[PDB]
Amino acid sequence: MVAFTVDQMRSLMDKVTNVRNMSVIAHVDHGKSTLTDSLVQRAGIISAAKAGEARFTDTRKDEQERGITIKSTAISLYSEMSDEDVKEIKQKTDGNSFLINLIDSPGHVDFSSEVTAALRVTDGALVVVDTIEGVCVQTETVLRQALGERIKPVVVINKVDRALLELQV
Amino acid sequence: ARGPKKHLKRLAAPHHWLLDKLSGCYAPRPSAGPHKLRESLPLIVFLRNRLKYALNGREVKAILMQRHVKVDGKVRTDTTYPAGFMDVITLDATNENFRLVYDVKGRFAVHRITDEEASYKLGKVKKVQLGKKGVPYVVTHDGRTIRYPDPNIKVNDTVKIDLASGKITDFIKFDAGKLVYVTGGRNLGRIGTIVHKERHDGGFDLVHIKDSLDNTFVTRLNNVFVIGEQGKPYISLPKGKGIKLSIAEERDRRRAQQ
Amino acid sequence: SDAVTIRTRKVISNPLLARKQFVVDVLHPNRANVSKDELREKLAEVYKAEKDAVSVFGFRTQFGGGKSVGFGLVYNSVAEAKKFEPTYRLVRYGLAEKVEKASRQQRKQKKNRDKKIFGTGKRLAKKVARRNAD
Amino acid sequence: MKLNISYPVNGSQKTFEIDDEHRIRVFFDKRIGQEVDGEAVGDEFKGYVFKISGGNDKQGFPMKQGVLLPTRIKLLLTKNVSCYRPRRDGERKRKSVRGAIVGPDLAVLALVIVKKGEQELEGLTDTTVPKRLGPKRANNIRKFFGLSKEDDVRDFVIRREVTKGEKTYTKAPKIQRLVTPQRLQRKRHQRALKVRNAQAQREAAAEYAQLLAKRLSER
RNA sequence: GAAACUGCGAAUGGCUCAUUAAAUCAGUUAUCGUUUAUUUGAUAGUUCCCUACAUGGUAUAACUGUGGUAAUUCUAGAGCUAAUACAUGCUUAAAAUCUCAGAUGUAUUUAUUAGAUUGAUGAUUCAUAAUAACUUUUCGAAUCGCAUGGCCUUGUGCUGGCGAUGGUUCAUUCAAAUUUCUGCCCUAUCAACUUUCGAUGGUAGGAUAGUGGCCUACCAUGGUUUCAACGGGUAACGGGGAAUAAGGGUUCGAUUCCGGAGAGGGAGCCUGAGAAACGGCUACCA
Ligand SMILES: Nc1nc2c(ncn2[C@@H]2O[C@H](COP(=O)(O)OP(=O)(O)OP(=O)(O)O)[C@@H](O)[C@H]2O)c(=O)[nH]1
Ligand SMILES: [Mg+2]
Ligand SMILES: [Mg+2]
Ligand SMILES: [Mg+2]
Ligand SMILES: [Mg+2]
Ligand SMILES: [Mg+2]
Ligand SMILES: [Mg+2]
Ligand SMILES: [Mg+2]
Ligand SMILES: [Mg+2]
Ligand SMILES: [Mg+2]
Ligand SMILES: [Mg+2]
Ligand SMILES: [Mg+2]
Repeated sequence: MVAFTVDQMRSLMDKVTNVRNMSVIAHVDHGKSTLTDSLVQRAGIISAAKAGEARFTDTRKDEQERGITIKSTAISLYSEMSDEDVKEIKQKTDGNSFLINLIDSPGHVDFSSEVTAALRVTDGALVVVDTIEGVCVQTETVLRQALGERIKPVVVINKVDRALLELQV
Repeated sequence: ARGPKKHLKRLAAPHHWLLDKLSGCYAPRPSAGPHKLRESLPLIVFLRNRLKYALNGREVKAILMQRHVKVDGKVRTDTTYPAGFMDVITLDATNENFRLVYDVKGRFAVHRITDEEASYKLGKVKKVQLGKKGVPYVVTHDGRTIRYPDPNIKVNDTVKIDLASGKITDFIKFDAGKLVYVTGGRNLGRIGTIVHKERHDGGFDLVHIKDSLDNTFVTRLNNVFVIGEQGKPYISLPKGKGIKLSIAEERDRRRAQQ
Repeated sequence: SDAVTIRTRKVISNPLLARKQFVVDVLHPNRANVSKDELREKLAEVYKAEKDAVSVFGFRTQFGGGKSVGFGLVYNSVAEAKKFEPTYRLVRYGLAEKVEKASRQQRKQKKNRDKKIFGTGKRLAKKVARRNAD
Repeated sequence: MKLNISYPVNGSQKTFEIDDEHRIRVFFDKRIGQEVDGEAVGDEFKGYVFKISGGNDKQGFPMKQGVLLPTRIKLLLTKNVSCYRPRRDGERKRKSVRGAIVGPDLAVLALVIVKKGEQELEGLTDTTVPKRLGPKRANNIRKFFGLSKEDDVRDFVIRREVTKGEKTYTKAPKIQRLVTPQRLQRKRHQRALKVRNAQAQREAAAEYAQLLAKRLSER
């Protein structure tokens, strides 16, 4: 619970240049809610022991039992960083800490309306791409919607462990 | 129920305070003190509703906390202090003294008194009893206990307390023909003279009272209060002298101002 | 000028509050709702004291017009005026103005969050920051 | 495993995360108020005798110094006990406390040095924490300074220089039980009141008995 | 002036009407059968078997510092630190009488005496006093603000104000608890009920603050009842009151005031003057 409870977190939220309202988008089975799990573990909200399987953003009973995502659950996180690299930011900056407002979109094609809502409501997009499956149809669709909504993507290539332990490349 | 109550709901207050029905939900609960709950007058009511000095409770509290009000010779800064029958309220600003006595209808009328007579205050002998170590004492109606009293003082007598030393200067003995003042009941506020005292052992002692206009009414011994000798009151009587005129005569007196 | 006749009835002088209480009976033909400020000024002039120990309030305008009746206060001095006037009347008049405090609900939740923390904030904030930062 | 090691003489404390449970097992089956040999805890602890006083297990439960169990139990705690601060006068609450016998379930053990041996250790003896608050009451500060009664302790008292606003105004403790002319006046006033009441009441008794004799003379 | 300790309050208020049919409640009595914080007034020269010009840490909070836990108004260890917190502990002679030099204030408990025909009551073993004693020791300010004065061997002097708070007891006041008399809707398709496990009473004790089968031991065989006991039903909290109202009535009254009960259901209990408290705790059931 790094997580300045609500009050100091909102105090930083007042500084509206070191806040990021971003949404994570990917293909159906590209592993986005697990990456958000690993990101929210550092907020002290879920144990590390249970990060990759406690899909904290997947909140519905179905979302947890079937290992899928349907709705978009917003999670808001506190982030401390170093003085050195905040100088290496091409953005207005006041302070050395940040507030991230993350949206965990569904990957399935049947739930792209939640991705559209998240894009309309956010401004940065984290595009998760499995290294094995590469660029699939749903990642194409979500990146197309983000570019239609004028949202800058940043790409993370996932499942390198799978590529290393299964493909032996 | 589970403890002493600390609020006094309006419409449960004593009637003679003449409180407005629709000002609030509550009436000033008399704090614990000398006289009683029912037959006392809080300084809040006496200062705001009887004298119209204060506009509200904050101003009554300010009056009391600037040591202006002084009851029975002491400041009595409590906002709901139970000032009762014949209590002397001395106000230094607007230097004037009140004796809190029943009017003819039974309410505390606003009755100015002089300083030389306001030096003292009068008390009904509630009991006479020999205390510890063999020291006799007298308890008066106003909760005052006085040591070493005259051995001839019995129950239902009356004593004048100096109010500076709190000691007996002179006293009236309860006998037929003594000026007595009615301190309860339907006849509350009436002044007369004892003619007869029916005993009724075990029950309630009765007394028959014949007022100055020869009207005779009987009241229980508990609420009859001697104030001296006929035509010679040892206290300053109110403007009405406790006559209890019939409504027709009262209406005629009102109509005489025309 | 308009015959704005400010009658003052029922004058009770209570030096207990160092003050004079009365009823003001402003007769104002052909004009409505006489201004509280000009009531204050005229009463100060009539009672030979500054317009800081005179107060007027509670004005009901007579049905039909031409008359308004309220209550008036006259302190002997501005100091006791400031001590005895309620703060709302003082702020209306122009004396020490209103305190900018938060909403009652906020205040209540604020003290409710204080009700949890036992000592001063520093002894627990050190531990909280240390722990969260590892 | 963590250990809060404290060195009370001259004041100090700090924590050691110990691991390699082989070099933890000596701290097992040990009661509270028991001494341990530092050698088994480590060769850098040669000559350290530690008195164990409490600790916290995993899941944060404080341990009770007299339960004598290696498992945590629910106990109804009272005003004058550990592990419970009553939130209302007379309140008693049932809380789970850890037993007095220390085992692997303990997250952190609390231990105080009661003997120093070999080469000193960093942050317990090189550092020294001064006492936060000097004596305030007259006779406590007298006993602290080894003075006698008639030594006028006002002349020198513990004085802290808070150089805050470029004045360096110094604050010293207020003195309690100080012999004061005001306290002596209060004592004299109380004695005078008692004697005056006694004399006045005796005079009243005499004159009332005189009145009784006078009124009984009429027979 | 943070926090904290201390103190006080949180037992009021407010809500609701589930239980409850002689129960609550209304009017009327009693406490000569009890507890009472607070207020108001009065009241305590008696203690000591090398500190009183003022005692102990047997004390600690807050704060510093080391923390555990996911989390709670969670807390442990280490370092202090105070009091009207906790615990101790004298100075007041003088006046005075009994016992063989001591004791004689008050508080607790018992016994005896007085309490008259030297106080009160309608009435007492009452108030109260005295005597002989007994206390896992009660109180009899080791407390605080503001002013400083009078004397004088001019000292670190002796005396001395107004207040606050504390405190034993008594009275009073806010009260509380029991309590007398009479008065509740329908029902006999309820006529006998109660009493082994208290029912009615006697004695003794226990417990209570006090009375009392309230509980126990012994003992008696009682007590309520067609003037309706007991049982059953109430979509019954009681009353002040409300609607309609020639008179008489009929119906309603969960609900602005008073009284009672309860805080999902039962039970138990801490603290406190006051709670069987639930915006207190503990446990069982849901
Ligand atoms: N080998 C490997 N598997 C991964 C990795 N990340 C996720 N997975 C697996 O991929 C599955 C999908 O994970 P999710 O958290 O549901 O994320 P998602 O694929 O975006 O699913 P949706 O949110 O429903 O779209 C999980 O069961 C993981 O086991 C990875 O980095 N390496
Ligand atoms: Mg997911
Ligand atoms: Mg799947
Ligand atoms: Mg009652
Ligand atoms: Mg019902
Ligand atoms: Mg009703
Ligand atoms: Mg109902
Ligand atoms: Mg009610
Ligand atoms: Mg209740
Ligand atoms: Mg409910
Ligand atoms: Mg309860
Ligand atoms: Mg409640």
